[PDB]
Amino acid sequence: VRRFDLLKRILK
Repeated sequence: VRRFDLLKRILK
């Protein structure tokens, strides 16, 4: 819920 690509963002 607006989540899990946003940890595929923390690796960037």
